[PDB]
Amino acid sequence: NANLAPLPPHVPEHLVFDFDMYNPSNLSAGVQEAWAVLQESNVPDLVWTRCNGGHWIATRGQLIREAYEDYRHFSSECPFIPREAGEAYDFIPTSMDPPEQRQFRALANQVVGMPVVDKLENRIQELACSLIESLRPQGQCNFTEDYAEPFPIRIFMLLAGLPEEDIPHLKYLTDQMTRPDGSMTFAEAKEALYDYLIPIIEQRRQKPGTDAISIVANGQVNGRPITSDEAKRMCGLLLVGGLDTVVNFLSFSMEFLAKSPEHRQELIERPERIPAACEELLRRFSLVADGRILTSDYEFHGVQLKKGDQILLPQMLSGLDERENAAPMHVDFSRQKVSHTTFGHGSHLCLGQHLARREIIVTLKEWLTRIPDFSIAPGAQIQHKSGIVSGVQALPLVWDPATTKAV
Ligand code: HEM
Ligand SMILES: O=C(CCCC[C@@H]1SC[C@@H]2NC(=O)N[C@@H]21)NCCCCCCNC(=O)[C@]12C[C@H]3C[C@H](C[C@H](C3)C1)C2
Ligand SMILES: [K+]
Repeated sequence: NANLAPLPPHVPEHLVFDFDMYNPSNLSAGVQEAWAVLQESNVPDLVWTRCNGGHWIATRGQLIREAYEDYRHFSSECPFIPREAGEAYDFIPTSMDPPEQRQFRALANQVVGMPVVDKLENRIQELACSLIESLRPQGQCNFTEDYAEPFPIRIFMLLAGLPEEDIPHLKYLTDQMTRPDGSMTFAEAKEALYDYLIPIIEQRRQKPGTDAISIVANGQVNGRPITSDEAKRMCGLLLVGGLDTVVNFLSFSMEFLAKSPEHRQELIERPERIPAACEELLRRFSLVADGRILTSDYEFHGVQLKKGDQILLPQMLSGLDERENAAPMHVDFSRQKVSHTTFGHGSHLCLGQHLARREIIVTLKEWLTRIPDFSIAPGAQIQHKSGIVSGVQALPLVWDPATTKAV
């Protein structure tokens, strides 16, 4: 038993492609590369894999977008593979469908959407600068550990009005959930995280301030007050949603720049291209793959899907699709129409996308200004990991500090 689930009778054999989203066979060549094997010409647009309990995978942008739009057939009630993890998952609004999702989404948007971002730009700037300056004269760092991890969690603490001293504890709680070693069930990891949040929400419903947790926990949904349980489930997501996505995305980006002096030089000589370069990086190193559960039997693009079937709808694949972007594996900061679904698509389109772009942009601007020349540490083989949010296990970087400048 290679732990492949028995093929359900409604699934025709010609659609079977046993891709393992947690351990894809081509991983050492890069995680995007490993997933992009689903886009080779003999692979159908929609396939069934017997790995991880058995589930569909939409392999092309067209189908990915369509399924993300159609929440009536493709429900977020069970958004993760394997089924047991999807079933346990209760974060808001990511575990809900419209119409109920819409009210909770509007509340979340108050704490992370556009006007909040335009406002936070300078605390973001300060944080990046102080982290980079602490590393600069060392001539080395573990980028994932020393910059990518501390950065988003500190921004979240700021949004949420949580004290600095809580960072290590909260880092520990979130790592438990998002990088499981198998010592804990997903529901157990969630519970530990909730145990931290339960008291703070209680406190802030009694005595609200103007932080994100206070806005959320005292908000109105469908014309009534939000429950303490709902507030907890939203805060959980606002905490985690901006963590591993940003940590891992920044690591993919920095790994690419470390290996590409010419792309570094382009952005050094033309810093105005940094916003467009962020978008082209978001496409090439897209990293999320969640999904949906069928609400009923449904024929979708010629394939019979059954009520209860899970479907993986990898956000990462759309922008890598040759049918969406010519020469997809190639990074071109002057690509003219960069299409991707890196932030998702449809009713759940990332609410933190504006904050995420500021984090990436500030990072690239501030890093390249201080440390224009860096490389992968000699002889290091960069290891990737695949999953719901794919990523980089560690990123040792080296530079000559004489080539750097303190601003
Ligand atoms: C590179 C960074 C990021 C990526 C790639 C990303 C990706 C995504 C994706 C793909 C979804 C949709 C999931 C689905 O349809 O099931 C999503 C939703 C969400 N994201 Fe992000 N995200 C990022 C950063 C952030 C940040 C910094 C925050 C701030 C807390 C955040 C907050 C949220 C929230 C609240 C939702 C749920 C929206 C809803 O369900 O209506 N994200 N994100
Ligand atoms: O629950 C999981 C998956 C289980 C991984 C273990 C598998 S099972 C068999 C196999 N063998 C092994 O040794 N291991 C594997 N952890 C993954 C992390 C769960 C993260 C939950 C929190 N994140 C979120 O809610 C999200 C929601 C949404 C927006 C953001 C990006 C993405 C979409 C995830 C944040
Ligand atoms: K669920």
